Amino acid sequence: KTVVDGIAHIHASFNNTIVTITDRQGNALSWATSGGSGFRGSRKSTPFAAQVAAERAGQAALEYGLKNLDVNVKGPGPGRESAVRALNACGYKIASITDVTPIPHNGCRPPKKRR
Amino acid sequence: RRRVAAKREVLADPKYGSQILAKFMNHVMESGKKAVAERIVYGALDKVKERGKADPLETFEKALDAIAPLVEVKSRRVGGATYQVPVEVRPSRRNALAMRWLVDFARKRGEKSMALRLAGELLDAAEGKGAAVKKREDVHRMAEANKAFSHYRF
Amino acid sequence: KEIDYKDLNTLKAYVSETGKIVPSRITGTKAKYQRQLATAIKRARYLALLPYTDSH
Amino acid sequence: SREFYEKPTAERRRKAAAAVKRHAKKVQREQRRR
RNA sequence: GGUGAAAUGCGUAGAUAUAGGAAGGAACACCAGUGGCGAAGGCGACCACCUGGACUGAUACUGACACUGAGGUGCGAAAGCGUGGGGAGCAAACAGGAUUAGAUACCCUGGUAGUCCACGCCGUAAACGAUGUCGACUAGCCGUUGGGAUCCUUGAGAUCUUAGUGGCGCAGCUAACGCGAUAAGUCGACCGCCUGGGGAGUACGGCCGCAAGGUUAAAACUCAAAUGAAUUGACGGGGGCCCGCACAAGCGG
Repeated sequence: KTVVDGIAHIHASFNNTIVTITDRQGNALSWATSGGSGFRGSRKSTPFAAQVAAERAGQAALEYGLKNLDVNVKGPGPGRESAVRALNACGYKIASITDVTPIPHNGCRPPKKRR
Repeated sequence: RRRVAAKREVLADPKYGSQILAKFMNHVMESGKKAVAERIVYGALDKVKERGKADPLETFEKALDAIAPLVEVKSRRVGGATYQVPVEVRPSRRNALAMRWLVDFARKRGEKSMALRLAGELLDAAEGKGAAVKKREDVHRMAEANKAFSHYRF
Repeated sequence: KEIDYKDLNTLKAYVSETGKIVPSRITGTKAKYQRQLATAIKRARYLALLPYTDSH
Repeated sequence: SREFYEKPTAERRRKAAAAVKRHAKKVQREQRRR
């Protein structure tokens, strides 16, 4: 295949950072997580490892084209803004970031407060 | 905690007329006497170039071309784990380990003559295939996890 | 005068870019008209004259 | 965020200092502005 | 690569997951406000219907019809309790997984009661403003909510007037803290209550409840004290400033 433009997600939890490249037909191309690059345990829920994890999304997406991308960010953790600068550096001239963080309007009740 | 420290090295000699090897008589006069140290202090200068072709300083000037790390490792903590800060420092800081580390690591070789022992790796500062140019690039390697340790929480 | 869910040129002035209603500490509005604003918003919002969230 | 449930006793504890930092803002600065 | 640190659900069953659809409960972001309404408990999406009280403006009417209230009788967070739906999420119990001398817990992964709806019960809370209800009076200033009226008037507004809701503060009161037209001032009408600390809101009785239990409510015995508020200090795994080779540069068991 060769698709020239796609929409590219970042799941940016407090624990991990998952980056999935899709097309505008939403079908996943290349996923790279912040623990899938050999991390496994405590340390790097940090913008360091998303800088490592977002580039592996890049150079595996550089198989089917994908010049321009659209970035959907989803989650509160660090590695939120250091995965979109780790993404143009792989040779992407991304149009605009977009925030999709799910917010309930009142929703379910959350878990108990940690002590 | 203002720093009232004032640095000013004297760089002039009646024998060599160098820069960072003129006032060095401090570690070559090994707590004893200058009479015995005078043939060991400036006896090695004309012993490093007496085995090769170029002048003593020729391979003495190229010590800070392969023995000076490009980062720093001073620790600091904020509310989690201690994170050091590595970045391009001033020449002085970077070029301090590019002589003394090459110089002090000569006791684990020790061939004939004390002055040859001091001059043992002074001619190595060009190709950098010795031990002083083995820890130079090593410093750079231990900064992947410390790469983003400077602004945020540092 | 009495602001209304039909008057979208008035209601769009207190709707933020993400769709949210802007408070009374940002726009200078009286407390009677604010709580009358956030009803005409919620009627036009319901009636699909205004989005709830930014997205579409 | 909305990470944990905030029991509505501790959620009904509001106004950190907003009748000081926005009400006595034009009071404690009146040592110079007279 | 959660964190004061790792352990459970996954790949001849596809793994957090798509730009997708459907179902189902439950809570209604923003507005949101020392904001509002209600006797209190309480009540947050939107629209309709049924309904309560307040506020407000003039005018007309009744003519003390009022105030309080032992009994009594209603309404009362939560959790519990029957009886039947419901069941996302969360989660006493409980299973493991950690952490620690142990951990019976705090942390993790689950998770039935319960939370939700209907009818019935319970009748309790730091049910608090720790402040009974009603009425009259007593310096000011600064906000705010619902009205009203005056102001050259554009209101961008201003002033007085009411009913609320707040922040200071004179007099006064208070052991002090503090309260101060929302009194803890000045007085009045009525009610409830208290009499050293434990024992104890406990036994026994009565009443109520299906139960859990509630309510009314003591004595023996015991001790010389408990208690309030402020003061000085010492202390804190409280906070903020500051210092010293205290923290790491070229020392050495």
